[PDB]
Amino acid sequence: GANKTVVVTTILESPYVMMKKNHEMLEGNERYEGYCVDLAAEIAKHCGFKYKLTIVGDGKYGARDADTKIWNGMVGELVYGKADIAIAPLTITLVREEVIDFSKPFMSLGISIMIKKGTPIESAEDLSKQTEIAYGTLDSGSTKEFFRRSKIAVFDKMWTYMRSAEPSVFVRTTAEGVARVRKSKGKYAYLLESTMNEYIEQRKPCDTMKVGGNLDSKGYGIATPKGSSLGNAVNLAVLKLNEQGLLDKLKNKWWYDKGECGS
Amino acid sequence: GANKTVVVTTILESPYVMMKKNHEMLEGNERYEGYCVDLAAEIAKHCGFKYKLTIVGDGKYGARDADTKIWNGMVGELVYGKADIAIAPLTITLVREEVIDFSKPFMSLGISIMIKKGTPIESAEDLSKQTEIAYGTLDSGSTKEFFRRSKIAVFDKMWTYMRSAEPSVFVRTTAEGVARVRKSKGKYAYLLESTMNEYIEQRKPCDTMKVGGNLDSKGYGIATPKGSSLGNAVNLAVLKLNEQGLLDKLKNKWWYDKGECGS
Ligand SMILES: N[C@@H](CCC(=O)O)C(=O)O
Ligand SMILES: N[C@@H](CCC(=O)O)C(=O)O
Repeated sequence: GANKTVVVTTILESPYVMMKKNHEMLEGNERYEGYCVDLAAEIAKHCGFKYKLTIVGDGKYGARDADTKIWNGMVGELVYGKADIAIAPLTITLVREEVIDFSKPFMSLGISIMIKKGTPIESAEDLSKQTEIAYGTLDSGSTKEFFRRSKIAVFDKMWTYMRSAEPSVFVRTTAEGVARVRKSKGKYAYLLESTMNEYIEQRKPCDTMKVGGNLDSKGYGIATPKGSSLGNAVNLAVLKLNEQGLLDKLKNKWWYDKGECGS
Repeated sequence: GANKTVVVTTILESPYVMMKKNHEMLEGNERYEGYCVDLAAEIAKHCGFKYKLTIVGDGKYGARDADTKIWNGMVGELVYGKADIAIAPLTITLVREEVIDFSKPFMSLGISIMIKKGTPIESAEDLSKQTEIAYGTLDSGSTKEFFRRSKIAVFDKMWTYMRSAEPSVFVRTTAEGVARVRKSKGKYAYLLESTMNEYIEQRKPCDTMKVGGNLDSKGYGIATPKGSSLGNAVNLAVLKLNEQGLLDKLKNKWWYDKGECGS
């Protein structure tokens, strides 16, 4: 077939994809900036394709409903043919690998705890052993599924609390979770990936921090629908970019070089 | 085809695969113990195959000669049909992915510096800026190739020194590198993966340590020849084991639970 513009699905999640300050006066890919915007340009160059960035319609990463077996989020967009590739902080997981393909990781990470400074919590075990401080995760993502599935004693205890907590402890976006931490006087802690936690630590008003070790070790990958003609070349491109130090340069650029909480 | 015993290639590298104390009175897979021996048993169970562990004939991880284009080590055993799968601390890299397939990572790691305690070095930049302390890497592995290929200023400077150093700074096995660190009075430092560095820190006589941050971020994967009927199921198995916490349990078991340098 003739070369065709590749539809990239991605998600508005800082600092992966953000609206440029002057985005109103801009069009197409130029509306956006961030780690994954930089990454997409590199991947496309190396794989020889043109592309259009599109923000996922429902603003979700992607989960499958247990009853209907229907997928949402970026995973759904790939599964149902609405996008050709996902270039986003999308976690490589078993249930996703059953339906789509992933490159080798472009970033390594694990689940972690965000607190408002001063909150007397230093571990997941700490959270599990008390009830004064509420805690939750993002909806329709891999962190929620981690807790739902885990048989580890501490993590299952946390799930049991989170699933039946009222008012709901789950949030629709990472930014909503961060806002909740900031305004809840230390009575809400947020479970999120170390990458996002470390970024938010670097942002004003510098009132949050990561505590504890990571709960797991996993990775983000570039995802393609099964049968895509792009998967092999994308995988090799990710590995090249990692080996040439480009991925590390992009992390430093978006996380630390312009961190707002000092040197 | 009828089910057939799967030939697993692996490498004698502590604590991944080690000879059991009483190995002389034992046969087959029972001769060996370690992280990758435990991992192989889990992978085989989940994928429904029987298997034979075999130690790589030439004792190497695997590199390709630039002139002949011939592969050695475990990669060679897969490429030439001498083994069906590699279950070992084998780094996922571009040149390897061009010829064999890898599961998603079962362990995350990066290149790091091992010193004898007291050596006045705290970073790769430190090594690069002096000449009193020699330093090197393992032959025929991914760390050597990292330095050979890197255009990062510090790393290229290190390569330039290492490639022409006399007497040779390269070693045939990790154990040889560790021994060299221990007996060289602080005048040899060793570049090796953080996983192996962290293990050796935990072993008597407790005279080495890791210094500096990791130089990169990468992963070990289970490797299969292209065209193998095992690749998909192995990949899904690795992800399941990671998500169920089994991989982390195995790391703790072999690295820390019986560390010899205290709590
Ligand atoms: N990276 C996650 C979203 C963030 C989270 O779940 O913490 C995913 O791919 O679902
Ligand atoms: N894991 C490496 C061997 C160790 C090293 O090169 O430091 C490889 O797969 O080649």
